[PDB]
Amino acid sequence: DASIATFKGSEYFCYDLSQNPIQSSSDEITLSFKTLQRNGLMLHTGKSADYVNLALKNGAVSLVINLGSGAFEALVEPVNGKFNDNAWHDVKVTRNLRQGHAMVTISVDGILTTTGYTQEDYTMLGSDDFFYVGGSPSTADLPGSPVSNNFMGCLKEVVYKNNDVRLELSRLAKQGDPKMKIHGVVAFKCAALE
Amino acid sequence: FGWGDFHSNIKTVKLNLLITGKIVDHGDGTFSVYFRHDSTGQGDVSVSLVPPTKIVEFDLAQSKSFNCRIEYEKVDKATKNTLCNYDPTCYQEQTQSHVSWLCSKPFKVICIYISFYSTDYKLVQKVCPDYNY
Repeated sequence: DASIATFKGSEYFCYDLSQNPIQSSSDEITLSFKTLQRNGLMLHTGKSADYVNLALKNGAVSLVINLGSGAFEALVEPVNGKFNDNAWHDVKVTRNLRQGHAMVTISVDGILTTTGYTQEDYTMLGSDDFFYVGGSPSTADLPGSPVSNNFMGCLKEVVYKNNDVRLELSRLAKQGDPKMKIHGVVAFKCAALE
Repeated sequence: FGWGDFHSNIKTVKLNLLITGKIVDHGDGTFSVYFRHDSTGQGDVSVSLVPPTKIVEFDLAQSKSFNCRIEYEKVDKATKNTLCNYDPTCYQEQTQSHVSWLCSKPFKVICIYISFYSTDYKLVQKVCPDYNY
């Protein structure tokens, strides 16, 4: 079944990427979230040039990413509403450096934005730094992170994939892996946030 | 400049926005940035050049340090107004814009800022293609 976890503000997953560093020309991140809180970090990967930061900021989905030689930031929100309405919301972020040509896509529920541009020079996506889900250490300097709150809510089917591997982070947390470490204790379901 | 042929699409069932951007180096210490965008549906869109310090935020609002300025802008908007038949006003807007920015070359770290306010979703995004330069 679905891999879910409830974060209460003092918990987060930490997947170690040092031994098996990820490197690819494209990657993709998907997850579903449910929350009542206006601010909180949902995931961050990359303590280096490249990184992806996905958070709730004042009830809006905030995305901050490095894209090769460039940077990209988006803020997404329903009209006459917020995403912290205690309902599931689906997020997908794709990054591509195939030709050089840079391309970023983000969808939240019924809005999709695809942005790109020709870029001659070209690097790699990924990092050897940890993968944080639902929060991060208080003393961690996470680039491109506009929020400092840990997440309070439910995260479902958090997945990272590139051209080489597909990491099912929520499932790995629920089941266990030598590279997956959990700060604190979380129930692997979606508890009544209300 | 480290980039060219910018393109962006922002899509909901209520509004579709298509943007292209092109850079022309005039070889005289100045360069132009041209944007064209077309939108069909309901809502407001905008594309502009901004400095990297521009805060990404929602905003109901529509020089000396920043050395890019608009020199020409042309906007054509066509509105079809009909009675909603889920409840007899529904409208469809078709917008086509062209904007010419002129930038002075002693500085080049420039960002593209896009805002999208429809009837179901809103979105702001800042793209800095050569930020790491």
